[PDB]
Amino acid sequence: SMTVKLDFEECLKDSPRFRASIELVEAEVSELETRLEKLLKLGTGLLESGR
Amino acid sequence: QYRKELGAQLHQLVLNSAREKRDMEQRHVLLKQKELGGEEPEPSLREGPGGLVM
Amino acid sequence: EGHLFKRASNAFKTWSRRWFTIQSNQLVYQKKYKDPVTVVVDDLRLCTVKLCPDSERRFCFEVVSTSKSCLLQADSERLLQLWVSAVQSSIAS
Repeated sequence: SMTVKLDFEECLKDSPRFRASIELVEAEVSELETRLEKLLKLGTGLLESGR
Repeated sequence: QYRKELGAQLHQLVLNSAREKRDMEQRHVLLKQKELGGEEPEPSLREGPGGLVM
Repeated sequence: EGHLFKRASNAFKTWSRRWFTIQSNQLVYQKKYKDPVTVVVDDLRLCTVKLCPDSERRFCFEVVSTSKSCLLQADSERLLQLWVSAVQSSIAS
């Protein structure tokens, strides 16, 4: 996947390093939310199971 | 021991991120102030005329 | 005043050599010969200076200031210590 700390040089010249980093950060955001929201229903389920 | 050593590190990280993002907001500010430019950016050739990557 | 290596603002973050000046509690970089300069850190009295012993990269330092940071890389262990000491006297101004 893409490199960390994405700085302004690449952004303002419309580089392919930017062009691929923006491709991959959005796909990371869809994975992340799904796993957080799964971790959220599973931590819900854990309290229900504890209770 | 790990709860503390992870914790002391996370509070230095947050103060470090605060500062790094302060530093990044002010530089973000600066580009928009006076030096952003309106002309099209230039394709950058590399690997001389026989690879000529552009 | 002198040559240093820095990282670009492109998406790959590719390294590049520019000529840097420390003057009046400021660090600027020159963008062409005989043309206005651009500021790299707003003030040096508000900077800290990283001697980076656990980094992979060789002869590098990092200058971190309130509004702005910059990684930089020099050509010798002499030049690291001399650019780190110049910023460090500057941080005491």
